[PDB]
Amino acid sequence: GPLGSPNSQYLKTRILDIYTPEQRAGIEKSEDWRQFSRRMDTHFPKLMNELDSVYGNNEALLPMLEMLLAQAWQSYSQRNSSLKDIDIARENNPDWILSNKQVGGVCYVDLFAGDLKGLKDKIPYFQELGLTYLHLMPLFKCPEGKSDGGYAVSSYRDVNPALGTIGDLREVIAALHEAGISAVVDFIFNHTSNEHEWAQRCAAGDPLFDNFYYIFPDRRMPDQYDRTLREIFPDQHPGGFSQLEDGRWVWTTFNSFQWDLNYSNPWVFRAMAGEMLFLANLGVDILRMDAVAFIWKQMGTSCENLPQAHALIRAFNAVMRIAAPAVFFKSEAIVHPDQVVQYIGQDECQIGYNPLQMALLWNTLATREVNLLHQALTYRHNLPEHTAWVNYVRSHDDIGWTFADEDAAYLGISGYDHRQFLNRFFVNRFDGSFARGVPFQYNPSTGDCRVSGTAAALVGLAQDDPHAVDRIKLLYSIALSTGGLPLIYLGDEVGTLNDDDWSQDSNKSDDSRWAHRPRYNEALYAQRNDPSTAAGQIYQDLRHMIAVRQSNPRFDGGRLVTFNTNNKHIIGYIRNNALLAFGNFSEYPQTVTAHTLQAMPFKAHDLIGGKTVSLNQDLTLQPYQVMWLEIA
Ligand SMILES: O=C(CO)[C@@H](O[C@H]1O[C@H](CO)[C@@H](O)[C@H](O)[C@H]1O)[C@H](O)[C@H](O)CO
Ligand SMILES: OC[C@H]1O[C@](O)(CO)[C@@H](O[C@H]2O[C@H](CO)[C@@H](O)[C@H](O)[C@H]2O)[C@@H]1O
Repeated sequence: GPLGSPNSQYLKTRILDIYTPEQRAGIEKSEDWRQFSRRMDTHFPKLMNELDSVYGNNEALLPMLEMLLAQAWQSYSQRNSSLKDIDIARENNPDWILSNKQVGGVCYVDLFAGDLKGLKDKIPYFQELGLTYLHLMPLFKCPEGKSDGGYAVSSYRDVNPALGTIGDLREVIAALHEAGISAVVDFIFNHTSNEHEWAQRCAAGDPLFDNFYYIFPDRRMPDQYDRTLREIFPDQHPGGFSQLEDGRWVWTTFNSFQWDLNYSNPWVFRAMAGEMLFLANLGVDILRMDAVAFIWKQMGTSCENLPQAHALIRAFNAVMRIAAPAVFFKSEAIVHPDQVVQYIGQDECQIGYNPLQMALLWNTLATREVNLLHQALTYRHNLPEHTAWVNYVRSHDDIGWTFADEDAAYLGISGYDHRQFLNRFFVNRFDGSFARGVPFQYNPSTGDCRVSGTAAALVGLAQDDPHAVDRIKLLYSIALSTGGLPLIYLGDEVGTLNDDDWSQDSNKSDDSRWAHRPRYNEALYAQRNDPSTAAGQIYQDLRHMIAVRQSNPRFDGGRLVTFNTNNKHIIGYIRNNALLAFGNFSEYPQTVTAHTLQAMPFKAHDLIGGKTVSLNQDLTLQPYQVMWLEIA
C-alpha cells in the first residue's frame, strides 16, 4: 500500500515498543531478533496478502495482525535453541520430506502403548522398524464417552489425563528427536468440541467470543445451506447443523458435539494461530491439518475447498515461516482428486495424504485390474517442487472411494456402479470376496458408503486366506516405492485383525471405524521374528522393503514414470530411471513379455527376492509378487 500503510518494518518497530529503550537496544542486537526480522521481511508480504484476500478492509484485521505478530515474536523468543537449529536446517533443506530415508508410522497412544510413558518405552521398537516419523493420534482433553476418538477437542493445551501430562508429552517429543524420529500431531483447526471453553462462552453470549462459531436462530439458513452440503456422518444427523437445547442451530459438519469454528472472524484465525505456535514450541515437526476443506463457508456452494480456505492455510504457513520454520503441514483432504492436490504447495501444505493412490490400491485388489491405478500414477502422481505425498495403505478412518468419476469415464467405468461393487466386495457381500470389512455411513439418499476394517481383515487374513500375507506386502510395496513419504498404520506390520469388541461398546457401537482401531496385539508382536507365522512374514517382508527404500538412493524424491506392462493385472513404474517396480494384482501367475521388456537390460537384480532376473525373455510373476528391479 501507499506511504503510511502496514509493512514488515512498521510492524516490527511496534513489536519492539513493549521494551524499555535500554531493553530495546539489546533485543535489536540479538541473534533471535535478527532471525525473526529477516523472516518477517521475507514472509510477511505473503501473510498480509493472504489475509487481505480473505478479510479485505475488515476493521479487526490490522489490530488482529499486530496482536498475532507480537505473539509470534514472544513465541520465537521462547522457542528452545535445539528447535531453532531444526528451523535453520529445514529452511536450508525444503526437500527433507522427499528423502527416501523417511518412513512414517501412526498409532493411538492409548491403544498402542497405554499412555505417553508407555509410548516412550516403545521408541526402541520404532527404531527397530526404521521409522523416522511418528504420528500420535489426538492427545488433548476431549469429552468423556464420545469424542470422535479424540477429534472433539475440549482443550488444545491440556493433555488427556488418561495419557499423561504436558510434561510427559514434552519428554516423548525430545525422546523421539533423540532417536531420529520427527513428532507429528493433529491440528484440529476446523472445529472444537461443544465443551470447549470458547464454545460454551460463545453460546452463552459472552462478547469476547462473539461469532467464534456459526449459530442461527432457527432452520431458515440451515435449510438453505443444506441444499448444497455433503453429509459426512449421515448416521449422526442430516445436513450440516445440529440443534442446541435452547432451540438455536449450530454448524456441525461432523458429530453434533463438534462445532465448526468461524474463520470469517479474524479473531478466530488469531486464536488458532496462537494454538499453532504453542504446538510448534513443543517441538512438533509436522501438523496434520485436520478437515482443511471445510474452513470456509459460503451459501449456495458446497462449503468445501473454497478459495478462502486455501488462503487461510497459506496465512498459517507464513506464520510458521516467520516464527517456527521447522514446522511443516500435512493436508488431510479426502475429496475429489482435482481438489486434493490444490492444498499441496510449498507455501500451503508441503505434504498431503494421497487418498487416490490408497483407494485405488484397494480397488485393484478387488478388480485385479490396474487400469485406474495406472491412470492415477501416470497423470496425478507428480507434484510441484518442494512438496510430497504421504502414501498410505490404511488409516484410523474408513476407506472412501475417492477416485474421479471423469477419470473413470475415460476408461469406460461408471463411478456410481463401480463404488456399489467396491462397497459390496469389501464388506463380504460379493461372491468369492476375500475381504472382511464392515460398512461405514451407508447413506440411503445418495448410495454412498465407506468401508471399515484393518488391512489384514480386508485382504483375507482373518480366515487365513493363503494370499493374505502377500497382498499386504504388495500394497505396502507401492506406498513404500512410488515416491513420497510412506505411512504405516502401526499394527499392520504384524497382521493385526479387527477389534470385534467395538460393536457392543455403547460409546463406539454407532461408529464402525472402531473395528480397525485394535489394541497392540502382544501375541502377534511376539511372533514378528518367526518366519513361519503370518506376523513374522508380514513384519520381515515390510522391514526388508523399508531397509531397501531407506538405503537405496534410486528411491529418492517424489517423481515416477509409469511403464506399460501390456498385462492388465500388472502395475509397472520407474523411479529415477533406475528402479523398475512390477506388482502383480492377480491371484494367478501373470506375465510381462520379452517383447514388452526389449528396452531393458538383459539381467537385473530384484531387490525384493534378491535374485538376478532375466529380462530378455518372458517374466512370470507369482500371484501378488512384487519385483523391484535395478535397471541402472
Ligand atoms: O471424515 C472426514 C471427511 O470425510 C474428516 O476426517 C477427519 O476429521 C473428522 C472430524 O475431526 C474425524 O472424524 C476423522 O477421524 C479425521 O480424520 C476429514 O477431515 C476428511 O476426511 C478430509 O476431507
Ligand atoms: O513398442 C513395442 C514394445 O517395445 C517397447 O517400446 C520397448 O522398446 C515396449 O514399451 C515398454 O518399454 C518402454 C521403454 O522402457 C516403456 O516406456 C513402455 O512404457 C513399455 O511398455 C513396447 O511394448
